[PDB]
Amino acid sequence: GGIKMDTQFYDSFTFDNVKYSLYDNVYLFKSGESEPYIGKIIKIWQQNQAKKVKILWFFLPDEIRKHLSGPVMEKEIFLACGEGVGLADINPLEAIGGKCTVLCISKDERNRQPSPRELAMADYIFYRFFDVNSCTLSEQLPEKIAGVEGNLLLNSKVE
Amino acid sequence: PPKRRAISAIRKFPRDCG
Repeated sequence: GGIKMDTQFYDSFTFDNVKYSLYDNVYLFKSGESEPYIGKIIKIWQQNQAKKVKILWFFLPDEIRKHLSGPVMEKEIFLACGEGVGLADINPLEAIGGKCTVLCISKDERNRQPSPRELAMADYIFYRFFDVNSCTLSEQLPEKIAGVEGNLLLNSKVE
Repeated sequence: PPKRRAISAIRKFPRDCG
C-alpha cells in the first residue's frame, strides 16, 4: 500500500525565543518601512522545506487614512474583512518580528468582552472591520473572514 | 514587542491604502 502524508500544518512554533500560536497577532516589517505592519496568523505550514504563514491584515489608522471620514481612538486598529486584494498575504515565517497584543471590544456575540486586565495590557484595540472591497469600515463582523470562522478571529475564548 | 527582521514582509494593500 504505502503511506504518503500531505502538507504539514502547525498550531504553534518558537521563533527567536518567542512562542507564536495560530490566531496570534504579530508585527511584520517590510524593507524600507519605518513602522511595522500588524497582522494575524491564520495558517502555518511547510511548503518545499520553506515555512510559511498566511497573514490576515490589520490596518493602522495611517494605512487607511484616505478612506476614513471620522476620528479614531489612540490605540485603535481595524481588522481586514471582505474579499479582494489587501485582505491577506502569504509570508515567510521568518518575517515575523514579534507578538502584538490586540484586544477586541466588539459587542458581537462571538467576542468575549475583555477584562480590565486585558484592556490594560493591550497594545491595540479594535471593534471595526475594514472591507477591502468597498474600502469602508463597519462594526458588523461577517460570518467568516478569509475562510476562517469569525469567532476564531476575536478574543481568546478564555482569559 | 516588535523586532525588525532581515527578511521582508510580503503585503498587498487595497486601493489608496498603505
